[PDB]
Amino acid sequence: ASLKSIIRQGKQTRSDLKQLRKSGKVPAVVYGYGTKNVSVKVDEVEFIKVIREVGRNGVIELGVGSKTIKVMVADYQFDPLKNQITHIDFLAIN
Amino acid sequence: STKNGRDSESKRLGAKRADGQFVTGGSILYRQRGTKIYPGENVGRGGDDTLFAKIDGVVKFERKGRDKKQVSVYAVA
Amino acid sequence: MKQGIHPEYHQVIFLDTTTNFKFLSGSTKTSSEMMEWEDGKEYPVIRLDISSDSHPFYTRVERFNKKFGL
Amino acid sequence: RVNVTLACTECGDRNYITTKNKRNNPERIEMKKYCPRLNKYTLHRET
Amino acid sequence: ISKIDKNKVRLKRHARVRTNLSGTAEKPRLNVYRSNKHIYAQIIDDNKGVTLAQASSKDSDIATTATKVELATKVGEAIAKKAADKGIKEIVFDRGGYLYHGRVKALAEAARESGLEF
Amino acid sequence: MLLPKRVKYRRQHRPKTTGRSKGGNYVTFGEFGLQATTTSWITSRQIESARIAMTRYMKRGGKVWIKIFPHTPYTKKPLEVRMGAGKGAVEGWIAVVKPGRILFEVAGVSEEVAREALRLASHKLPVKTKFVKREEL
Amino acid sequence: LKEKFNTEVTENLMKKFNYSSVMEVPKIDKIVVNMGVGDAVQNSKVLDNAVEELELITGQKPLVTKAKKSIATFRLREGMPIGAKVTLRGERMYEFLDKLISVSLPRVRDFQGVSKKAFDGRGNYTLGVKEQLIFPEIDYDKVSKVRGMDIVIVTTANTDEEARELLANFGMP
RNA sequence: UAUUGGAGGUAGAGCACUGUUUGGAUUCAGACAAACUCCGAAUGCCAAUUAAUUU
RNA sequence: CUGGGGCGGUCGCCUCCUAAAAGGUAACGGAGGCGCUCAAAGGUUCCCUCAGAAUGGUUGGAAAUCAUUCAUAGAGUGUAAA
RNA sequence: CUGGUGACUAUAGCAAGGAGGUCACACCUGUUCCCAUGCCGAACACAGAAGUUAAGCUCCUUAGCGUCGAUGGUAGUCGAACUUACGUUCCGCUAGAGUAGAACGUUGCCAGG
Repeated sequence: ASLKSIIRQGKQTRSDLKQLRKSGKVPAVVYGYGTKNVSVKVDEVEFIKVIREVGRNGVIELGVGSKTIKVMVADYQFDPLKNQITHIDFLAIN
Repeated sequence: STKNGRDSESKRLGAKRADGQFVTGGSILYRQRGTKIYPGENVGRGGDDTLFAKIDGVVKFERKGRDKKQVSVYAVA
Repeated sequence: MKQGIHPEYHQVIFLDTTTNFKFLSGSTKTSSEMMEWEDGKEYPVIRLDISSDSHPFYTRVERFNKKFGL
Repeated sequence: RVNVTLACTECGDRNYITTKNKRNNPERIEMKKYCPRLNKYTLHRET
Repeated sequence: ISKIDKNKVRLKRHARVRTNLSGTAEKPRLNVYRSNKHIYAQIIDDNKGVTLAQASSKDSDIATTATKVELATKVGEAIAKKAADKGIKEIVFDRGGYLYHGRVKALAEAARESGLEF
Repeated sequence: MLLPKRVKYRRQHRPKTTGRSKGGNYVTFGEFGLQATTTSWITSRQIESARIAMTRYMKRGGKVWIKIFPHTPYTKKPLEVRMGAGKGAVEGWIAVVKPGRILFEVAGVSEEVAREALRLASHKLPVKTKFVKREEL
Repeated sequence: LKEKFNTEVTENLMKKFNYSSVMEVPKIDKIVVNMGVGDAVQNSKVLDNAVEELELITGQKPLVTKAKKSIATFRLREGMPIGAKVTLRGERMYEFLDKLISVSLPRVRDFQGVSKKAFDGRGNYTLGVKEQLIFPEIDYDKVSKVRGMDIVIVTTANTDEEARELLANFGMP
């Protein structure tokens, strides 16, 4: 339950969302009650391990920016033909 | 040969005037079958569902209920 | 009730033997056999019956021995 | 199913043209319509 | 068995009549409403939706004991005069959702002789 | 041998083959499946070759799911004829598989028998395929 | 009689069901006399006679029902009047119950009456008939075809059991 | 061309309706459609300007 | 007229799809209708509201008519479709 | 506050649960009169005021069912540039579904309290 992320700026062009998925990065959003919406970019190889035996529905202390809000994977978005995660929703729990 | 060569020389239905445009007293605003659009203020319905203005003014398309709509004509000075 | 449509009726003569409950009516029309003044039970047909007295709900081996002696 | 002519009964003759089914109305039809020579509603018999 | 409400059955018989409702501020509509001992007139202009003159059967001036049809004729006479003071002379009468019979021919024949045109 | 028992129109246009599959992209009834990484028409006579082939190999282990149904008919003109005097008569029933779709399902056997039963299947098919397990995480 | 219906409320109904209001008590609302088919191919004189029965068992010209379904494979279609019905509501609807509960008792040839489980979950008997018990003024000399009526006594009850307690007065269940 | 308002059901997508379908116990999951639609673009189109540019 | 000509099929009118959310848009492309009917099946003023499913009931054609309840729209709209 | 009457894309609705009563609204009592039921004073109309808050009606909590609904990301596309591939790349516009969530109505005029 230890996954640190980065905040991505506003109005991401179509190419530069395709440039970071070429790396081990995946877009993601953070919503819920306790904090408003944030466009966040977490890493691929660190997300799978943190979710490896934390469970499909477990608590992840996601350090967004300088805070650390305990969240839960609301839904994922997958590419079955390439075997990749393309986007993740993080639901902030109170 | 076949059985399938037929069709009718069909009809130039649809909107004949535009929203916000000025129209005279007997202008045809919309040519339909049934009522996709319904008469509002100062417009009447013909015998084959034709919508026509009844006064000189400007055309307005607006919502009527859940999923209905009407036309109108106003009398801008 | 309209005028002329409905059939002709009257307080029927329900003075039968079963307590003579003549509080009914009907198109039954005949000679007024018994016309009492307590309750209208004069004309139509009814002076007795076994209806309200004994209702259907509220109303071999032996042969052998009998024939011989056993 | 035929064609019929409605002729005025006093103003004299033909004003209107109609149709009829001669199995359902075998007689001569009767209708009050506007005679424009009398300027007045009258009765019209089928010719 | 189930009972039918007599209000909803006439509130739907009325929306279908007020598709030619026109209180236009020069020829408003004269409303009516019956409860059981209660005739309620009213006059409204539909272009703006404001009441111009109201007279009911429970007012102190019309508090009497009558047949409710000899009393309804005193409810059309009341509002017919208050409409006279408002400079209104021609109205269009909507019967609510009720049959025009008994109570209402009295409320209309009483208002149609007091000068109101309709 | 598969086909719909009814149809309202048997002369239809032909399906569009560009794009990606919309439905049937994951395994949801068995443990293993056969994915398609190429576009083509599966013709309902080559779905029976591939069912019999992978069925015979397993020898009554689990069961299979045919996740594709041949729904669209296609026509053909009578051999040597000139061009254009109407449309030809129905000649077969096809489905349309785009890259992504799962074609078959197995369960109740091992991965070492599943990888081999679905390998005989894909040699009866005109698409390039691939083996997959149930997605998680 | 009818006034006994007023005493029947506090008789057992006011105490059995324990209703907190006099207005929450059962009551008989109406009764129907739906006769039957009278096959409209050769029965133009059947319903002309059967209509005389219900008109005789109750004083009201019953309305003749017209079949509204185009049932093929049968002599029926939209039109073709093939039924008769008569409604009784007021005090007359109380007479036609006492005249049945007091005349159809022994003239039924049935121990348990007509049925014990007739409550349709909505308070309606819908019993049978043999054309002899009812129509006591209709003797066995006038007509020949003996038919079975259908008296559906719709009541203001709210449960199957209440129709049993309410219909206890002059009933054999 | 910029702004603003409109009419119109296409691509996609969805099974709420008409048809077509796989597997379990009228439901719980999965699919299909030119002549299916609870939805629904990008563009084109008809007009307004008390806006720029050019003919 | 015509994937040469010919046979077969086609010629005037109406509805749908093809038709690429205005309108229009071809082929011997895919599907169906018309050449009438109604003296009320037109005008008007009042009132009314469905098919179907359970239930319980002499008929039962499982399926007539009768009653209660859930029915939003699955009925009806003379005649093809929209 | 209650009532009459309009305006609002159901955020307004279904559903279950619970309170309420002579200034009201209703059931309710009757058929002589106006009028009435293709049979029935059920409905409609009228004449009435014994009985009741049970029902309708109104009021109050509930998010089960419907309705409403972002952001982020995707499909699909206008234009451009590469290409002949069931295509790639760049830029703009951007769904549907699905989530977090909103929500058991706002509002005008009149008459009473």
